[PDB]
Amino acid sequence: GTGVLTESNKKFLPFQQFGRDIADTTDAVRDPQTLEILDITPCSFGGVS
Amino acid sequence: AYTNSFTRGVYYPDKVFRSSVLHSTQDLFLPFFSNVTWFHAIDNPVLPFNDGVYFASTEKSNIIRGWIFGTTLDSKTQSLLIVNNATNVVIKVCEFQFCNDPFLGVNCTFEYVSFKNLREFVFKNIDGYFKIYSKHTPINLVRDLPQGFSALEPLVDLPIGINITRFQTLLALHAAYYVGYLQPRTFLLKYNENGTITDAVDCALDPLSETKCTLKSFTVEKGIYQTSNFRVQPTESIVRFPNITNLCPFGEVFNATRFASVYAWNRKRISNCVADYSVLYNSASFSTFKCYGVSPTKLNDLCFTNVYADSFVIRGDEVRQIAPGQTGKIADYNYKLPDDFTGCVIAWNSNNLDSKVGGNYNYLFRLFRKSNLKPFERDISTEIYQAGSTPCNGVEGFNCYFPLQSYGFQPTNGVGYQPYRVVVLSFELLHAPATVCGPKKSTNLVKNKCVNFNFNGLTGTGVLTESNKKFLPFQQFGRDIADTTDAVRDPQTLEILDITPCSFGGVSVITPGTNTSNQVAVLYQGVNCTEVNVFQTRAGCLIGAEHVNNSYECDIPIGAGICASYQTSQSVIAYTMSLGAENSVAYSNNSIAIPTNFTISVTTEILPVSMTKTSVDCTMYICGDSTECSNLLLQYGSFCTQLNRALTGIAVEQDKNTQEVFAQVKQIYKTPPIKDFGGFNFSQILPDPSKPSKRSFIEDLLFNKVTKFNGLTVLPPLLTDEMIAQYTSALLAGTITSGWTFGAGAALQIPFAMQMAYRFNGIGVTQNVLYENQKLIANQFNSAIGKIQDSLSSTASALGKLQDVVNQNAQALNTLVKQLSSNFGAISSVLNDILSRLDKVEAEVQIDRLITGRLQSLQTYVTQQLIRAAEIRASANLAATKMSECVLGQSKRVDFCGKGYHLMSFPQSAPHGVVFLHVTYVPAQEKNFTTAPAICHDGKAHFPREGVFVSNGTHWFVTQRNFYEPQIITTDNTFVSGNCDVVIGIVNNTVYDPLQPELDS
Amino acid sequence: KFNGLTVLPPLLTDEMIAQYTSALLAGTITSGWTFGAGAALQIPFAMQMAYRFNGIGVTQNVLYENQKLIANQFNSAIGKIQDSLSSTASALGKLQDVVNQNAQALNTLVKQLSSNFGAISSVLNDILSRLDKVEAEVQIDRLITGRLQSLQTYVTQQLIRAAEIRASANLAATKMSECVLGQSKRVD
Amino acid sequence: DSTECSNLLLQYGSFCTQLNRALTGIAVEQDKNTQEVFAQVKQIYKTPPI
Amino acid sequence: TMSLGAENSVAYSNNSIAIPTNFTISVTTEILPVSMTKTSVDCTMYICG
Ligand SMILES: *[C@@H]1O[C@H](CO)[C@@H](O)[C@H](O)[C@H]1NC(C)=O
Ligand SMILES: *[C@@H]1O[C@H](CO)[C@@H](O)[C@H](O)[C@H]1NC(C)=O
Ligand SMILES: *[C@@H]1O[C@H](CO)[C@@H](O)[C@H](O)[C@H]1NC(C)=O
Ligand SMILES: *[C@@H]1O[C@H](CO)[C@@H](O)[C@H](O)[C@H]1NC(C)=O
Ligand SMILES: *[C@@H]1O[C@H](CO)[C@@H](O)[C@H](O)[C@H]1NC(C)=O
Ligand SMILES: *[C@@H]1O[C@H](CO)[C@@H](O)[C@H](O)[C@H]1NC(C)=O
Ligand SMILES: *[C@@H]1O[C@H](CO)[C@@H](O)[C@H](O)[C@H]1NC(C)=O
Ligand SMILES: *[C@@H]1O[C@H](CO)[C@@H](O)[C@H](O)[C@H]1NC(C)=O
Ligand SMILES: *[C@@H]1O[C@H](CO)[C@@H](O)[C@H](O)[C@H]1NC(C)=O
Ligand SMILES: *[C@@H]1O[C@H](CO)[C@@H](O)[C@H](O)[C@H]1NC(C)=O
Repeated sequence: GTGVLTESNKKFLPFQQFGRDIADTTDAVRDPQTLEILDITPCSFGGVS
Repeated sequence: AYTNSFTRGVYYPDKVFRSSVLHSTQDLFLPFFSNVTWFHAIDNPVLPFNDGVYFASTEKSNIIRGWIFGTTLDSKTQSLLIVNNATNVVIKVCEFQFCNDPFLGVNCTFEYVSFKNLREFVFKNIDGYFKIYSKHTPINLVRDLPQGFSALEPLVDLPIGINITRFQTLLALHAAYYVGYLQPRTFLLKYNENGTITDAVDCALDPLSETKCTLKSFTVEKGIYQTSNFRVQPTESIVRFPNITNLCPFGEVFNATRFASVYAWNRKRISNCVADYSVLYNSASFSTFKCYGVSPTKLNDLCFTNVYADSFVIRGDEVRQIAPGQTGKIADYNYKLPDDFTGCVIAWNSNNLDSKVGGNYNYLFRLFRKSNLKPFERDISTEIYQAGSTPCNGVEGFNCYFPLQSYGFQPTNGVGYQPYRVVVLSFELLHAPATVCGPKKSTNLVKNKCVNFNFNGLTGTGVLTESNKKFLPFQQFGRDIADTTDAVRDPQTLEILDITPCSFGGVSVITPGTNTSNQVAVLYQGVNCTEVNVFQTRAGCLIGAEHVNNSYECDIPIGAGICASYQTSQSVIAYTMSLGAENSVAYSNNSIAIPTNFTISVTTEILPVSMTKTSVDCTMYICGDSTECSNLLLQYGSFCTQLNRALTGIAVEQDKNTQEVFAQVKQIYKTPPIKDFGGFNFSQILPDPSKPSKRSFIEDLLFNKVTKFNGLTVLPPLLTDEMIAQYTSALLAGTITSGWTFGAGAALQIPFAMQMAYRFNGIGVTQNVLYENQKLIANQFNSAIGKIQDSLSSTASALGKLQDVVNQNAQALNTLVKQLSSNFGAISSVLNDILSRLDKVEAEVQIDRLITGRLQSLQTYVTQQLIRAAEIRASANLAATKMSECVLGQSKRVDFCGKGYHLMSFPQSAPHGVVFLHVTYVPAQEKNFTTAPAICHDGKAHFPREGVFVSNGTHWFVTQRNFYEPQIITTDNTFVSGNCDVVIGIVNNTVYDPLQPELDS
Repeated sequence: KFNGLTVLPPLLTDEMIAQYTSALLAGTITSGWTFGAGAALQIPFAMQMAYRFNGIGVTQNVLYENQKLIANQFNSAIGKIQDSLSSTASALGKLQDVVNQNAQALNTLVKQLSSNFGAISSVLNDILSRLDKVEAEVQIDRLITGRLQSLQTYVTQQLIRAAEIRASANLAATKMSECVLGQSKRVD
Repeated sequence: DSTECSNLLLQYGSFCTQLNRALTGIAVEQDKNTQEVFAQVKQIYKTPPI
Repeated sequence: TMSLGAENSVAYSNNSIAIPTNFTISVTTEILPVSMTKTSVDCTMYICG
């Protein structure tokens, strides 16, 4: 993927690997080595009008 | 013993955090309010497990310590055993037998290690993954499971492969426990702010739970909600064919030794006999059975009028030509299948039968002809063929040949030059009756009941019925306008049947809103009750409602004049709807009613105007930054540039819709420091300084009650919500301080009490009826504004049309977004997943299924958004016409500017729309009076200039049509015409003369 | 109408529609425009018509003076409606057109179940009863793609037609409000 | 009324449910059309004996 | 940042009115499209050429 990775506050339960927004899209993730809980803010974009 | 499961035993379906959201899935879920079997710390029987188990024990001191699982628990196959001690979990798989009915004391192919308290678990195996979910809580009721909801968290998830349909629990020996069973069910899950499940819905419990799941919601509003179609099942299945005498000649066709050439093929007939085609298609006698448009298993399901064994020898290389679409010397000049051939061909190596030492030449093929033969044709001439210009004169040479050849079949040729036998099954498979059929002999014939059927190979499902549809002696089917089957005739008995269609209609749930009740009723649209409390109506069968002999006004509309509501001991009644009360109007040739007092209503109307602008960047949405899809999407030409053009034309017309509605005012007018408006309290509808945006107070109630990244972009409006509010402020400030004059020119100020008197003349109620009631009318307007504030504060359901439009657009996008998860027949629905799986041609096919699907989905979205934009534009042209005619004007168009005779409207901005406060006059104190079309005087007929003649019962007056101001009838509120004799229904008053009291002075 | 094409009844039965057209008509007759703007205020029918003469700038005495004539002209015109309806196909063009269009759209939707869309047969059961597994499912996916594209075409055509019938129902709701419940000043 | 086709049709997502929503929206709108045309009246007024 | 047109304090009071002494007979032009080129793309000859 491509986007703005960040640390995040979202309260992942100890078995949870990923997190999602309302419309079923990846929105937060876990680091596999360190178990850091991360946002995925989207890659910034738009029209060149 | 047995007791309730309640709403409990619910667990996290997948390892994905979600929050503040009502997610849903099919899974094994515990059916709400199913039984649980109850047990005591005394006994551990072996129990069923079904698809999955909800288990719990209640202890102060932990007596349950483990479980044993499998289909049988027999230790003949490996059985799973598990032990839990709250600090740890232990897992074992075994066949080496312990105690035969076990407890825990106070070929073993796998092992692993990690009343006061209710210790809860859910156990399931799916796809070989055995999963434990768990929870713990204090409880107060000793005897039964609790009634407050909780959700269960995973302890174990292992691909052990041991599937389960029984279990036995393990007691600690030298308290109680319970068991309920999961079922494959759709369910709804209330994930809270902290990613925790806090409530659930069992979609398959009851009609209200089917409604809750249809709406993906825990609250449900009062209404009728469609759910699945009631497809009435066929009760039985029918087979009919003619019967027949012989058994098929397959030994004489296939075990007999003889065979022939392909230019001069042989034939034998399969007819007049029962068959089993597996005697051919499972036979060891053959090397191959080529079926085209057919699988050979079907030959015993089919039935045939005849089959012909069109049979010949060719060499093993040339068998390739015996297929549809092929050409070459056998298919060209000897024997041919049709290029649309549906049926089969038997082939085998016949070197064991047809070869001879020195090479056999007695089986032959044609080498040349002027043109190819037709399918199934034969041709036997032997004269020398010519293609060279120098003639052949009875001998071979350069481009001169004898027209037949043969292969020289030695018993030791290479396989391509060995003989092969071929039998083409030339079918006579028809709508005509069979003379050959498999094991499927006839059933009985079933009537006036919906059934599956087969007659001679015509098949379907329906209600077979006897009918007067008399076929001519050769006719065998009957059909209607659209070529649907309508009648048939039986093959054994020549009797006539009508195939009446089987039964279906949408099961629809009638409910009061969940906060008032959970009692419910169920419509079956048009279905007959004999196929389904139960009750019948013209719109179909109606379960669970109370049929009422009275008739209320409608509430939830059911269909064909039936409505339903929640009323008394309370019940969901259903009734023949009163279309209101049957008011027999107190009419006669002299009866009038003239109203003696009014009210002023302030009926709120709401209009959508500008749905949320979007652009969907057609490449980013369809392709997800793929280079591969960025290329493939070019194949479709200017497809994306026209979808992006369509959405841009929609988006520009939203700015246009908002400009056409709100920007009808050429200056931002603003209201004065002093609010000297003669009683009308606008401080609720005019701007509020006490906010970051200068909305009015009522606009701020409106803005409270009305409620992204996948290449979708929600582009801003051109006018900000504060600019839209500056326009509704300018509109409203003009509307208050200048009346209608600001639409037709420069705003001309006028005092609002005087504007309201203009608004009275525009309803034909003379404007003294305002001012001579001015404070009362101001209090009716102010009180109606109070009712509006109270309504909008209490009744979030009041702004139906805008919240509907916001929900339509949010549902349209939730469709377009969740369609990104749909496969459309691709390997995956995620495109960077496709491209991290796949490469080159292999990717490009699957990417093109997603391009086709996402393009069709984006086109469907764009097409419905174009039609919806045409609806919103009709509503915005309507709202721009209510802005021109009701705000910038006063409309004479009946019921255009709200019910009653409209006085004026105020725009209030609202999210993606507008609100009009239609102030209207409504008469409210009716009375009976005597009337006449005209009044006689000096033998002259008189008619009123404005209004109607009236009498209380003894004295004669005239009044405006809409308010009883009885005035003495005079030569200046009347006009003469002609004389009394012509005038059917005239009456004999005297009209007064306003010069007479001056003549008499 | 029988391949899952369920026709659903109107909420109001034809009898209830007749009770509403009767209420509208009995209101109109006995009370005029008043029943739209309140409760029905009764007024004699000759007088309810003298209101209607003022709403076209004809001074209302012209009605009461020509009352018997105007009644016979209305009755004779009602007889001509009966005779027009007792003869002429082009009397009710628009409704027999709408019934025929809905029936044509449905007959198209049903005969499209007889169209191949490039599949080996149009009868779904033929594929299911001669092809096994993935090859059958590919031919079925051609039939789904074609029937789904034809159902999308039907529903799209019915959305565009519902926008036309809604433009006509909004026109008839407007003619009910302005012509029956009122008297429209709007030319033609 | 068949199993294989019904499960292949799922792959297309909310086409079916938005087609049933479109036809339901058309169908409810035909009652709304009929209600907004004819039900412009609160009481079933009815005529005199004479 | 855009103008919405000139801001104006309307000269309001319970006794203030404005009346126009003169007019302009604005011959406004409104253009409404009514038809379009009557295409009939024969699907047969277009799709199969
Ligand atoms: C449910 O409990 C009742 C006793 O209340 C019992 O008769 C019935 O057989 C039980 N059914 C199931 C499926 O557990
Ligand atoms: C639970 O079992 C483990 C061994 O699997 C043991 O180490 C642990 O001490 C036990 N805990 C208790 C409370 O007995
Ligand atoms: C142990 O299990 C295997 C199958 O995993 C089976 O073949 C074998 O017969 C079993 N051992 C005995 C002693 O039967
Ligand atoms: C959510 O977690 C916070 C602490 O992070 C806690 O204060 C709050 O009470 C929790 N709310 C719920 C509903 O779980
Ligand atoms: C065969 O069909 C005839 C009618 O065509 C019927 O009379 C006869 O009983 C049938 N025989 C059997 C065994 O079904
Ligand atoms: C639901 O009922 C409670 C009282 O039982 C009430 O406080 C609440 O306002 C109601 N809400 C709705 C939407 O009916
Ligand atoms: C339902 O079927 C019965 C016969 O089974 C019939 O008498 C009844 O008329 C049917 N219902 C309707 C609404 O016609
Ligand atoms: C309706 O009421 C009458 C008596 O008032 C009774 O004869 C009739 O059977 C009732 N019908 C139903 C369906 O309740
Ligand atoms: C009007 O008079 C008639 C006289 O028969 C009576 O039936 C009716 O109830 C009266 N209506 C009112 C509103 O007074
Ligand atoms: C008015 O109607 C009554 C009967 O309802 C009748 O007696 C009377 O003659 C009628 N008026 C005229 C002018 O004929």
